[PDB]
Amino acid sequence: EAERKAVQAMWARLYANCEDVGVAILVRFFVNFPSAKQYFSQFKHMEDPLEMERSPQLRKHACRVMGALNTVVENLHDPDKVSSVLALVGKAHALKHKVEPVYFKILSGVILEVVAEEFASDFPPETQRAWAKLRGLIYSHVTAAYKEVGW
Amino acid sequence: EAERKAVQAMWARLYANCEDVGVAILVRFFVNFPSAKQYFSQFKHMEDPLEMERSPQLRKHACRVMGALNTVVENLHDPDKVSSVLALVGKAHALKHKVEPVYFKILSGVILEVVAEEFASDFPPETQRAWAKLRGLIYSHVTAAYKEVGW
Ligand code: HEM
Ligand code: HEM
Repeated sequence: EAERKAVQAMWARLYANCEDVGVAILVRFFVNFPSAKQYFSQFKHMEDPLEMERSPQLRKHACRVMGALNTVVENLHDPDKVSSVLALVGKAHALKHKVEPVYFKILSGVILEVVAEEFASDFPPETQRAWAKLRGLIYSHVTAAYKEVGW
Repeated sequence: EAERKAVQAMWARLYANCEDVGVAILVRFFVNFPSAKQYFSQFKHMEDPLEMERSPQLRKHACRVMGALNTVVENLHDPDKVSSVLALVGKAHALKHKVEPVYFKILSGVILEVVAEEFASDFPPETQRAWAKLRGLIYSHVTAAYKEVGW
C-alpha cells in the first residue's frame, strides 16, 4: 500500500511539469503501436509524430487519460474510488469505442517507460515495482469492467 | 472566506474539462491586448488566433499560468501559501520578464470572463463577487511582489 506515496509523489511532479507528457505518451504509443490509431477519426491516417503531436483529438484524449489516471493515483487509498473510476472508463471504452482491452495494458506499459525515463537514478529499485503494481490495478480493473459488460 | 468554496468548486471543474481553457484564455488576452505579445519570442508576430492556439510557447505558458492559479485557488485557505506562490511569480515576472504589472490585472480580467461565460445561470450573483475578490488577491499580491523587488 505505502509504496503508493512513492507513486503519488512521482506522479504529482509528472502531472504538473507543463512539458505535456500525456501527449508524449500518446504519441509514443501510436508510433510503436500504429494499429491503435483506427479508433480515432482525426488521426487514423497520420504517420508523422509531429503531425500527431499537433492533432487536437490526440491532445484531448491524452488529457482525458492523464486526468483519470491522476484521480486513480490520487486515490489509491480508496479501493472503491479506483474501482469506480476505472470501471466507468472500461465500460465506456468497451461499449462505446470497442477498444481491444489489451491496449490498456500496453498503453500502461508505455506510461511505465516515460516515467522510468524521467525519474532519475530516481526511477526505482523496488518502486519500479510500485509502478508495476499500479500497472496491474489499471489493467485488472479495466478487464473486469469489460467482463460485466460482456466482451 | 467561505465564498472560496464557490470558487474552489467552479475552478476544479474548469481546470479538468480537458477543453483547454488556459489556452482559450491566453489567446483571448493576446487578441484583445496585442501589446502583451512582445514578451514572447515565438509568437510576438502572430496575428491569427488559430496560429496562436498552436504556438508551443503560448501553450506552455497557459499551462504555467493555470498551474499556479490552481495552487493559489486550492489554498485560499492558507494566506501564506498564496503569498508565497504569487510572490515568486511576481518576482520572476518583474526581474526576469520585466512585464508591466497592470497586465496581471488585465489577464485576470480575461479569466473572469471566460469563467462567467462558462458557468451558467451558474456564474454568480454575489459570487461573480468571489471571483472579483480573488482577482484582487492575485493583483495585490503580485504588485507588492513588484515592490519588494523595486520596480
Ligand atoms: C490509461 C487508459 C485510458 C483512459 C484513462 C482513457 C480515458 C478516456 C476518457 C475520459 C475519454 C472520453 C471517453 C468518451 O466519452 O468516450 C476517452 C475516450 C476515448 N478513448 Fe480512451 N482512455 C484510455 C485508454 C485508451 C486506449 C488504450 C485506447 C485505444 C486506442 C483508447 C481510445 C479512445 C477513443 C477512441 C476515445 C473517443 C475519442 C473521441 O471522442 O475523440 N483509450 N478515454
Ligand atoms: C495569472 C498570472 C500569471 C502566472 C501565474 C504566470 C506564471 C508563469 C510561470 C510559472 C512561468 C515560467 C516563468 C519563468 O521561469 O520565467 C511564466 C513565464 C512567463 N510569463 Fe507568466 N504568468 C502570469 C502572467 C503573465 C503575464 C500577464 C505576462 C505578460 C505578457 C506574462 C509573461 C511571461 C513570459 C514572457 C514568460 C517566459 C516565457 C518563456 O520562457 O517561454 N506572464 N509565467
